[PDB]
Amino acid sequence: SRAQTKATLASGNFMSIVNCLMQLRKVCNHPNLFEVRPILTSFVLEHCV
Amino acid sequence: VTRTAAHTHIKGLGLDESGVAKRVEGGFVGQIEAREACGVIVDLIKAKKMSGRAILLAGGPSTGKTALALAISQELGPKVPFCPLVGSELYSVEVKKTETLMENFRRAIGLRIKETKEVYEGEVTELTPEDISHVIVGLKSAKGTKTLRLDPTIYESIQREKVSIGDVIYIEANTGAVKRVGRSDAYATEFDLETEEYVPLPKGEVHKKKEIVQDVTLHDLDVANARPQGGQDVISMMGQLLKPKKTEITEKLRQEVNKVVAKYIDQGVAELIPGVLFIDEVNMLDIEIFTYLNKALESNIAPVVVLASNRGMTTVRGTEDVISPHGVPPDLIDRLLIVRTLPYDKDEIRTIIERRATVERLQVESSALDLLATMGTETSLRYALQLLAPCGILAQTSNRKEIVVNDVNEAKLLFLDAKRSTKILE
Amino acid sequence: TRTAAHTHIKGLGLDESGVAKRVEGGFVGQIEAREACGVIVDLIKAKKMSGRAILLAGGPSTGKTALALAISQELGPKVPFCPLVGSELYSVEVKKTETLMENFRRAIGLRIKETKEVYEGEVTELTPEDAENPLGGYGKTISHVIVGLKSAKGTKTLRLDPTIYESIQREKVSIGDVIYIEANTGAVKRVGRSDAYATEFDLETEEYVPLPKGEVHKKKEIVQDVTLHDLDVANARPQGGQDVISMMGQLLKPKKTEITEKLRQEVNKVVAKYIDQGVAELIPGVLFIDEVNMLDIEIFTYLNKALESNIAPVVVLASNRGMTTVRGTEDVISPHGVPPDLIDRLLIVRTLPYDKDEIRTIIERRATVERLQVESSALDLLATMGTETSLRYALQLLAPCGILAQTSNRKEIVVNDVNEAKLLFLDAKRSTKILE
Amino acid sequence: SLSLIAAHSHITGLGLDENLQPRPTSEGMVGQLQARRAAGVILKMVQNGTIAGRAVLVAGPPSTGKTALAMGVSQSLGKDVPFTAIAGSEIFSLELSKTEALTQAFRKSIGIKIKEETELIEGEVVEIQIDRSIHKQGKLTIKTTDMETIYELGNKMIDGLTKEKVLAGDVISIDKASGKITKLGRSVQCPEGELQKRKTVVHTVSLHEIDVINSRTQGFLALFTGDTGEIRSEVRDQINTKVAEWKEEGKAEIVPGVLFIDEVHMLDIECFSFINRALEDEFAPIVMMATNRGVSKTRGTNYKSPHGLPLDLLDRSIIITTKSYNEQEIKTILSIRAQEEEVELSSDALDLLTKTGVETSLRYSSNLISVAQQIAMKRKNNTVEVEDVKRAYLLFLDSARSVKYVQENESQYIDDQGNVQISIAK
Amino acid sequence: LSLIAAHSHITGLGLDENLQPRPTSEGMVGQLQARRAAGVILKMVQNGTIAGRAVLVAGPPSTGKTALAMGVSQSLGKDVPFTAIAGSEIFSLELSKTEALTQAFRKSIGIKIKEETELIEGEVVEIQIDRSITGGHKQGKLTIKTTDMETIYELGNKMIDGLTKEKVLAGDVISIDKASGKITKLGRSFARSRDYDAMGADTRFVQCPEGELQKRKTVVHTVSLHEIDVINSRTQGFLALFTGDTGEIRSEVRDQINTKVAEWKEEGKAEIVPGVLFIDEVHMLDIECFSFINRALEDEFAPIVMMATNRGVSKTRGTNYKSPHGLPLDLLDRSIIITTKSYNEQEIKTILSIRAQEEEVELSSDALDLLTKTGVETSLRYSSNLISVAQQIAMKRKNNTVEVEDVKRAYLLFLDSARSVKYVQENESQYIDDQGNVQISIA
Ligand SMILES: Nc1ncnc2c1ncn2[C@@H]1O[C@H](COP(=O)(O)OP(=O)(O)O)[C@@H](O)[C@H]1O
Ligand SMILES: Nc1ncnc2c1ncn2[C@@H]1O[C@H](COP(=O)(O)OP(=O)(O)O)[C@@H](O)[C@H]1O
Ligand SMILES: Nc1ncnc2c1ncn2[C@@H]1O[C@H](COP(=O)(O)OP(=O)(O)O)[C@@H](O)[C@H]1O
Ligand SMILES: Nc1ncnc2c1ncn2[C@@H]1O[C@H](COP(=O)(O)OP(=O)(O)O)[C@@H](O)[C@H]1O
Ligand SMILES: [Mg+2]
Ligand SMILES: [Mg+2]
Ligand SMILES: [Mg+2]
Ligand SMILES: [Mg+2]
Repeated sequence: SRAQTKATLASGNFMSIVNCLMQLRKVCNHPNLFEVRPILTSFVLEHCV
Repeated sequence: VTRTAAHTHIKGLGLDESGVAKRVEGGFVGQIEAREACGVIVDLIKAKKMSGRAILLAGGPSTGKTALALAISQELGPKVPFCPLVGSELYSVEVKKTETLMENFRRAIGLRIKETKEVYEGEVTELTPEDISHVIVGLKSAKGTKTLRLDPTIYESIQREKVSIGDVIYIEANTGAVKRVGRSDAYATEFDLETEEYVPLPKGEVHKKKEIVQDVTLHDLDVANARPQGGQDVISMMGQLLKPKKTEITEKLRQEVNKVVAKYIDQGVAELIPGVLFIDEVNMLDIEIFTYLNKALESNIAPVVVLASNRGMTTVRGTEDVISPHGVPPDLIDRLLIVRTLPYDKDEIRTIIERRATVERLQVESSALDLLATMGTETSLRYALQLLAPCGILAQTSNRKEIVVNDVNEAKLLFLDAKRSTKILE
Repeated sequence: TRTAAHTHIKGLGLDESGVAKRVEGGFVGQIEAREACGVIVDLIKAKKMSGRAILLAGGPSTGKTALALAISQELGPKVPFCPLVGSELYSVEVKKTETLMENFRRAIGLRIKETKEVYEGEVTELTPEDAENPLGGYGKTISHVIVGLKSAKGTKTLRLDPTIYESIQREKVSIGDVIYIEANTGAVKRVGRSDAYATEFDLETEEYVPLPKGEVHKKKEIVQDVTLHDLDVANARPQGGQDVISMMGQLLKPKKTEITEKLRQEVNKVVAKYIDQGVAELIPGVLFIDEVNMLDIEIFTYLNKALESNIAPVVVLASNRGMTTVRGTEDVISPHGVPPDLIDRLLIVRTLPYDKDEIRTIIERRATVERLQVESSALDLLATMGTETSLRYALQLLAPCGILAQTSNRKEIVVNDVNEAKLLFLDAKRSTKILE
Repeated sequence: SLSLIAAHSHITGLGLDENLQPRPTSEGMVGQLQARRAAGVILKMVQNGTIAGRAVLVAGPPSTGKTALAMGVSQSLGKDVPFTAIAGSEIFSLELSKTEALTQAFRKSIGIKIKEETELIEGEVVEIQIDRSIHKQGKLTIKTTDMETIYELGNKMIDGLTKEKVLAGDVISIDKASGKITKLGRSVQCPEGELQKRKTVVHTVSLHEIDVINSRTQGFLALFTGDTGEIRSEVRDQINTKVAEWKEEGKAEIVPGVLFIDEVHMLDIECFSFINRALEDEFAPIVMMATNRGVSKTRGTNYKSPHGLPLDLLDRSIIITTKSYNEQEIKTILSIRAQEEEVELSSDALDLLTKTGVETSLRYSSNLISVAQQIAMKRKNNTVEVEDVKRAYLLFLDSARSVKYVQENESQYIDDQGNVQISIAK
Repeated sequence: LSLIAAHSHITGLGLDENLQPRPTSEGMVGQLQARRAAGVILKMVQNGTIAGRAVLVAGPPSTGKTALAMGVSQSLGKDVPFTAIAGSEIFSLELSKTEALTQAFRKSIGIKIKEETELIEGEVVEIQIDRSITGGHKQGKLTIKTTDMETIYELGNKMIDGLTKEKVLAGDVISIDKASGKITKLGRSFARSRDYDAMGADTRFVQCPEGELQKRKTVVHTVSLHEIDVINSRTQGFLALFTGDTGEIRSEVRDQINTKVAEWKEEGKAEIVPGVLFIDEVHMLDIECFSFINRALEDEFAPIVMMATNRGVSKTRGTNYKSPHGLPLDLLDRSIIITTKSYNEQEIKTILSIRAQEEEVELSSDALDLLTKTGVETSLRYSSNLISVAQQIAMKRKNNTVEVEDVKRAYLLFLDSARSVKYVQENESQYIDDQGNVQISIA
């Protein structure tokens, strides 16, 4: 979805596409490579009312 | 593989860009005018401009009110909050009906915020107390090492978490939570037989910072500002086990929460996502609930509540002499827009049965499907709908895949309708 | 100042012989009712009888609440007076019987006096001493402490118990702090820092307080009025204790609970003992129950039983309806909505309606107390309006007339202002007609 | 206070002149000349404050602006003065007695202003020396627009600044009396004068708030949570006598306000009995009451009543009656509503909407405006044309047409006896 | 722990491979159409695909509908939740009726999570524990043997603490769990060297374990959805799992739990095993309950609900009009009704023989005929109750068989409904009437 990715694809810089492919493969192989699953926790309000 | 329910086949309204509805799209058959009205309402909701708008889906039983509601929920998407209800849910025992209604109102209004999470994660190397006194703890990560000074609450958490030196720990700065993720891998051979769980040394730097987006509702903020909800301190335990039941949130707390949300929007850190509140069996609501619902509709911050009703010229619950079009007093009726939903003819019933069979992965012979459709026309559509699963079970018992007429006749002879049971009683 | 409905009522307006003047104390008319109220006020001031009950019976807008508040004013601020309305008895935390018992006891005041000796001043010295022999005590073996206090009239060196020293340590008192020691209990309070040392540091968070006036050791006799219900609450929900359990209980809401008869019995015993010694005196007050018609049958029966107690205020009741079925009962038509057995225990004080002249005088007084000037012709128009629809309508219509007159920058209300006010605000009969 | 668009957002005032004569269309309010005049008289009475315990009833047909009038009164009264608008269905609670709730409602509308003079230093910041015992030696310097000078701290100030861990080059506010320290961002902003200023802060509270504050150990939480409980009457008596003493002293002023019960037809006879007495006492606010039903049986009673209220209360109240709007007033109110909702209607569309609102209801056309705007948006049109209004009429129904549809097909709906004809055949 | 109850004689539905009900098997008698419908519903439940169907069991009293439900539950077996509740349980004081119904529905959805655990299992050769006096350091090592291998392990602090708590002794056979850390003493290997106490309390020797000393085993965790809801509702909810008083759990928790369970199922982490909820005397339920039931069936995580009712046309509670089965037509249109017929004489006679077999009561042929005739005349339940009383009378007579005279005596001593009604009608003056009048004196 990321527009910059689309732009990169449009560029046709063979290196850039190779890198994109590498990132895709990384994402498929195990998500931790692309982004560690964030450890979910409550939202914190700055100060009570 | 998958489970099937009453509305598993309902995927959307199937309306084009211009707003006109095709005869068969999104799993719906007929009811074009109501679908067009619902699309207009969807546009009204998506505008995120008006508040407190209410409409009434008026029609007979088995006509497509809940189907329309769930289709609206699907079409809007998972981002927006759509809350279905029966009026029976409002009749709580812990708090008054007004409190439940107002809570459901603010629960249907969504808030999306951006928050930065500060994360520390390390294996432990020193434990020194600043002397209830601050503690000094050393931490290392694959990229390096760091020593931290933690507040006494964090010290109590670490003490009560049975952290040793050489343990790997996770500290979330926003909440002050300490979690023991396990024992470092470097000590795997320290013993032969112990209850330790060994985890590898965390990768990267000790301190990490990431920006997440989390979705909250106004009710979630109200609960957060009302009672303690988490924490690893005994103080938190006592604070949250005290006053356990729900309380009547005051108008002042709601006003302050609204002011805070306005400040967040003005700062740009938050965005508002108005949603929908659906109430079914609205006739169950007493006159008091309708009377207060009159007030909530005039409120400046309210979702687009939709009402479904299926009773005509029935008396209003609680009252004894108020004859109303749908059990709704005239005061609330003027606040509503009535969307009429019409019964189904034979062809649409047949098409619906065909699509239901296709969705539940059943194979029906044309003559058997015609018989099922004509018997649904004779008695009721839902009767034909619930008979499909017993028919499929019967077909399997005959080592046969496709449904034949014999299975339908046997199913009719085995299971009876309400009218047949009433005749049997007589 | 705000002008309530019964602000103009300043007193009962009676003579020394009991005769009531035609117009005194804000009252107009009601001669017999005022005389009966005077007799009742004398009975209350006598302070001898318990459980006597009277009923102020009359129609709406006759002066039942006016008479009740006049009685309260005449009795003075030294006599208890608990106003009430019938609907407040229906609690959701405890039975209505318990709430009636609680309110019923509130109107029995007790005046208890206690002499207290306090040491107060600014600390000049604090020299803790140990025992003359190490074998004398245990552990720290801390003996008396010597404290020097300064007041406007001089200084005094005190010798204190080690417990008082422990209290000093708890209160975190340093040299120069103004302190306050009660010899009655041994309680030490830290008032603050002396104003003499206000400018010792140019930025510091300290509550600087002046040097105490008078002597360092001043003995004062303290007199307070406490209700029996206050003692009951103190026993039921004591504020003592500094434990975590105590704090957790403190955070809890103070829900009313059914205080047992045993606690009242013990309170009565201790109060009798202290009154016997002469230290304290009992003051039976007055309990006012407005709109007695709204009470349930159970509340009426408990009122029947309450009047048989040894300690009981004079309950005064107001009812504005006749021959009305009692709430909570299907068939019992009763004289004033009060069960016949309770009526047999009551004394009915009949109040009579007013004529045009009384209405005219009342309107005059109400306009006077409202800081409004009214023309004689407009006042006659208002009196005719009140006798045509209701007096209370005119008495409330005085204010819009005054506002309209002010908007025209006129010192007094004119007949045209009264007509315009009539046009703006309708009455019950006119509203019913216009709705038909 | 950021919020979406409601049905009353346009009302910015009551539209009175100096002579209390209302103009035809000002501050959002159209027509209702006598009703607005009476509302203005009430407003001036409230502002004067010399009259207490007056009840005003708003009367006449439903949907005739009784709530709109009360809102106009609230807005014209402005801030710094209490105005409590509570529905009659909020009185009945399972945790608070009805009498206790009514008492709290009356007291919430009486405000008390108490002035507190605090000594606070506001300054831009310069370097701070804290030293160990030689109990503690420390110096701080503060810069303002025309001074830069050193303060020498004491024990507690040093402790507070260590707890706050104030940095340099930023902005800090310290109170001399309270000792609270408020952090501020870096110097956009700058100190504007003397280092130590003497400015009073005014606190607006109600009698109920004072009662709750003194009610418990930490009772101020109950002002938000709502679990106050039935407060002892002696506590209220103490609050009353102390407030009287303060007013005599001149250290606090009272701001009487307005209490609004929007749906008086839901309180029972006990509530009316208490209300009768609550008005008489001092510190009683002015109560605004609105009712739409002509003659009905009062809740808690078995007999009818001239307005749904007992005659004892009717004797104590002054009634303001509202005429139904005419076609011109309807037209201009619809014009204001369309302008508020950012909808560009055509002249013929405006006339059609006017006639539609006159025929059925003003609220119905008001809700149809947004539906028409969304319908036009599907056609990518800016101006709303006649065909959009006709389609909005056709797709969304009013009360009468829905009643006709139900009446002609009462067999397919559930009746009062619980009978329905589900079968499409026969 | 069980006793002979009213449905203790039925062990299933007793159906063939083609869902054809056997004339009598697994305890159930006759009722062939209803048992076939129950078998179809059974196959639907075991399939696990159809969600939220409602089925109503209708017909006269004593016509086995509750027996039909018990047979359905027995056919379901273990590992499939079955929650049998009555209409009287719903009307509570601490929970809203819809809250109580929600808790009931969520009790009917089961989640099974399978886990693999590594288990050590051994005979103890020797154990050593060196703990310092006035010091916290403790050192220990364990020797543990199997029939084919022996190994030594050096013990950590927590393992030492656990083994010390368990008081392991070398003549024990014990398993060690490396994850949980709990020590269970399986048995004894030999005697305690004949110390002068605990002389012969270890006679029950156990065989040495065989195989790999550290072996992997699987553990299955069966938990209902309602338990998960209570666990995640609040911090004190785990105590509420046993104490009750869960409160009115917030709906947002339920929505988040539904989403999380859906993700768990799609991920293969957890297996969802929906079951059957049975409601008795549903007519007791309020119209507010039936309104909630209409929507509740539509949910995708809903079980299959079966409802027993017999009152026929009657005034629905909360309304002033009679409804076809005591239920509103809103629920009646969406529910499939299975009916039950009165029993023939032979069905009753075989039911009586089955009950006597279950109660271990030997009835003579003539006694069996007399009991059957009595049951046909008045009621099946009356004869069922008479069986045990006749057995007790026979035991009092010191006879090993129940004869006709015992049944006659039981009939004479204990009455039926009709006989009591007749005796009341004849002697109305001796009982308190609805107008509160009765004659206590005899003169
Ligand atoms: N127009 C339709 N097309 C396809 N399926 C339908 C349609 N109307 C109803 N159904 C199916 O039959 C059921 C009954 O519809 P429902 O919305 O419950 O009727 P109502 O809410 O008016 O009682 C739905 O749950 C859905 O599964
Ligand atoms: N004797 C009197 N003299 C002067 N004013 C009176 C007298 N009696 C009543 N009033 C005035 O008229 C009002 C009517 O009396 P009140 O007690 O309010 O009637 P109700 O019987 O309805 O309680 C009083 O509030 C008071 O302001
Ligand atoms: N005089 C008026 N000028 C402008 N808008 C009005 C006027 N009177 C009523 N309205 C609007 O019409 C609608 C109905 O008024 P409302 O106060 O709710 O009626 P009621 O109180 O009689 O039920 C509201 O949207 C209100 O803002
Ligand atoms: N078809 C049957 N086969 C075996 N036992 C039956 C059958 N029908 C009823 N019973 C037994 O008879 C008794 C009464 O049946 P029950 O289920 O209580 O009827 P109902 O459900 O109408 O109250 C029970 O002990 C039941 O097990
Ligand atoms: Mg429906
Ligand atoms: Mg009165
Ligand atoms: Mg209104
Ligand atoms: Mg049964």
